Amino acid sequence: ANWEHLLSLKRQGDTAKRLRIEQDDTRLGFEVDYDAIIFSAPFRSLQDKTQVIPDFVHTRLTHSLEVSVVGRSLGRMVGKKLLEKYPHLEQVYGYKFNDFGAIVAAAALAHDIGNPPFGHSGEKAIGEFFKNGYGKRYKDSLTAKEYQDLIKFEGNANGFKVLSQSKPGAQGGLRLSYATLGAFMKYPKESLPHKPSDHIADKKYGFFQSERALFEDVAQELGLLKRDVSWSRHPLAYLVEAADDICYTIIDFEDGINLGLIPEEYALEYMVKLVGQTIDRNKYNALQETSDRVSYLRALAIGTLINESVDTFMKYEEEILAGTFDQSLIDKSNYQAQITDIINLSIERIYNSREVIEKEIAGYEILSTLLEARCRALDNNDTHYNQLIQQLLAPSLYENLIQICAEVSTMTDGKALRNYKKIKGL
Amino acid sequence: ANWEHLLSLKRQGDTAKRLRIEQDDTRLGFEVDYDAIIFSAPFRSLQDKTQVIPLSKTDFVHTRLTHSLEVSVVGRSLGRMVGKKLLEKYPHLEQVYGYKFNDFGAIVAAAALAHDIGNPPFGHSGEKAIGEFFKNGYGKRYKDSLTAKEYQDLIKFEGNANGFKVLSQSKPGAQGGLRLSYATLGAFMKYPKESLPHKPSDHIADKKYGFFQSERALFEDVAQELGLLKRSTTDDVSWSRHPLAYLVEAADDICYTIIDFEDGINLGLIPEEYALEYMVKLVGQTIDRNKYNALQETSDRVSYLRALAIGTLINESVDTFMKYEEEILAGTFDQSLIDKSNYQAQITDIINLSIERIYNSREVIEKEIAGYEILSTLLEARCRALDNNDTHYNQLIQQLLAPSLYENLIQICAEVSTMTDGKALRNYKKIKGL
Ligand SMILES: [Mn+2]
Ligand SMILES: [Mn+2]
Repeated sequence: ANWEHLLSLKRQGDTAKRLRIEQDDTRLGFEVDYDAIIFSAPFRSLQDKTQVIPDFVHTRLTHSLEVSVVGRSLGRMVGKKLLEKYPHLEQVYGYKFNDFGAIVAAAALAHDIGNPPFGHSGEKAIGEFFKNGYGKRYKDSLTAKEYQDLIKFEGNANGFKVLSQSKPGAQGGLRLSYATLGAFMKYPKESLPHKPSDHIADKKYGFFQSERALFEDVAQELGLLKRDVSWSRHPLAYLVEAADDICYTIIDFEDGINLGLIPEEYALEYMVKLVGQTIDRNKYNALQETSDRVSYLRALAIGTLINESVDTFMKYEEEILAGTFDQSLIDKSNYQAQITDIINLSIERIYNSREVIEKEIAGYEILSTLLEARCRALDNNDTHYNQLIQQLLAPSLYENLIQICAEVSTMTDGKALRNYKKIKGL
Repeated sequence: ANWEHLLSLKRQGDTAKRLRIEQDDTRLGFEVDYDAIIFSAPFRSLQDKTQVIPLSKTDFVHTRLTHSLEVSVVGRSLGRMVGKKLLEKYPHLEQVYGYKFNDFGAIVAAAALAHDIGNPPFGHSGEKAIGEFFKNGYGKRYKDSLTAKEYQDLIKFEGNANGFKVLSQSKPGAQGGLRLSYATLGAFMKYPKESLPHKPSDHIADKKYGFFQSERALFEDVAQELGLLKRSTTDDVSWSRHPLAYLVEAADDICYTIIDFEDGINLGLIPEEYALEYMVKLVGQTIDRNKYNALQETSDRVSYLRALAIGTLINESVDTFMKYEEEILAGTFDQSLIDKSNYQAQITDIINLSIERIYNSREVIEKEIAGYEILSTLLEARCRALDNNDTHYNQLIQQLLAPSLYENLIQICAEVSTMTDGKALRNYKKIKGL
């Protein structure tokens, strides 16, 4: 793989090559990508979507904003070192270290843009609707991969659809740079085969059958290595994933302490190695509020993990470029012991808290209900009832079903509740 | 002081003495007292009243009823064990007069069952809402038409004193209220004094007062029959506590100390990580740690800890009572039984943890703030209606809430205090349009 091709400024439908040395740096293609996401309706809808808990708790937007800030640091630092490793990238082709930060930042900002309401239970509720719910009727009218798209409905693949979806008057969706689309794709494979290896890149899939032709174009332009289609990941996708990993590990922990779900004493206990070399003890002892102490620990822990993740990337750079790196960056951390205890305590005290369990069980019913109304109106567009269902909710069979799943996933948590209540009369 | 008189079976209005030796043991006056409380409307209303944590439907929280049940079971056990040792010390009590050890358990059980029956809703904010209403609120108006003690009853309104009123209030067709035995009324009365003088000492019996001016004549009859020792020779009357009142108090101390902690752990207000650190001295010699470690639910681990600690404190309290029995009988004991505990420091640590994690939790603070407005509102509407009973709105307030000036104000306070948490909030909500 060549870094010159991985940093493609191509946008969908382009008929001519876009050279980095010819860009107006006030309107750098990569930085425009960030701006286009910020102003888009799917990104705005993350305002009203839940990260884990439904006081102050992170939403998907605040989470995605934090991931994109950590991603920008990761990208800037790795970029600076990539340019010194391969000076021809700057001296011949005109790349600057802020381009790498721009690509990671925009990819990170978009990384959860396709996730449904109710988080990852929402994804499972949609897949369950097709595996065992009303949606099972379509199994024999779908290909294996079309049906696998639905029963393993994947927010990452839905995000790729959201970003690139064509409609009349808007070909190519947000029309992001191919480099940014590359850095977004952390599972560059279709739904089948299911987990062909133990690599994190094979854990899920990254695009629906409906988007396969589009990612084939992205991968061709980027020069991704071929690995049923799948490719070795764009190197920058490891930094997006690292940023995301860092944020939800540390920030969910912080949230759980401030919510009273995790006793505060665990904070220093699990984070002391992560902050020991950089913490100002006099500052820490002077801070009077739990929230101020835990936010200080979090800033230090995140900075420690950013630095290590940059070093892990550079150490394994050629292995990532050859598609032979077998782990995530955070899997290689020296703090893996502490990261594990943090995640396990978060799972115990937050993810399995009664209120989270209750919301996730309720979301199953809410999404199963909205999906069944949509599919029934699709099957019988004739009855009076199904004509009203269409005015209320939606004013090839595979393409109809994948669009039904996509539209349900654009719904905020609140809006999913209201439309569900009306269908049931509440 | 004499135990024969302290164990009086007299009921209010008795024209002839009731000898213990002539009682039917299947209808023992002290055990009839317990049953009369169980079936009384005031005790039933405790079912719908918060003890400390606001009630919910998502979790079990102790109500005033469940708390009072637990205190009477702990008190019955204290009275039984203290009774047997008292009958062994004064065997004339059984061999001549016919007292049995279960008599003492019955007196303490009944007084304990009733000990919180007069408390206003929403906790001690309820009491201070009532007090401040007459100190500086609308109630200030009446100060000059009231004696210093009548007024003190209002500005320092006390649920213990309202409990005594509740238990003995005379109404048409029902003179003497529940008509409990004087022994039970003596065990109930932990502050045997009027509202003034205010805290004349550091003794726990002088921290508050135990009866309103409207009940003074009744408690004078009670203290005379029991032979309680005088603690004042002025026109401000006061008496040494009935010895069994020390056992009611200890049962109460034991239950809210250990059981508030238990509730705080089960509700997640106190981290479970603290359970063994705070209980280890109370349970260390009797706990079966293998059994504790085999229990798989938090609520089971903490109920095991609670039952061990309560057992520990019951035995110790029985021993403390008997070691200080003559001082208590002479009215010279100056503290509570629990104050003398060898676990005093651990009890204090548990109580402070509960204050920090439960009483200062947001929900308990929110409730006390809400209570202050709900009760102040109800008191304002009752008292305005009392002053101008002619207006149409005040006739409605009378129909909604209540279908001598002091006797009216003390009755309004008693009626507001015996409202359940829900009825008070509903009436508040309607007075304010919701
Ligand atoms: Mn994320
Ligand atoms: Mn009590």
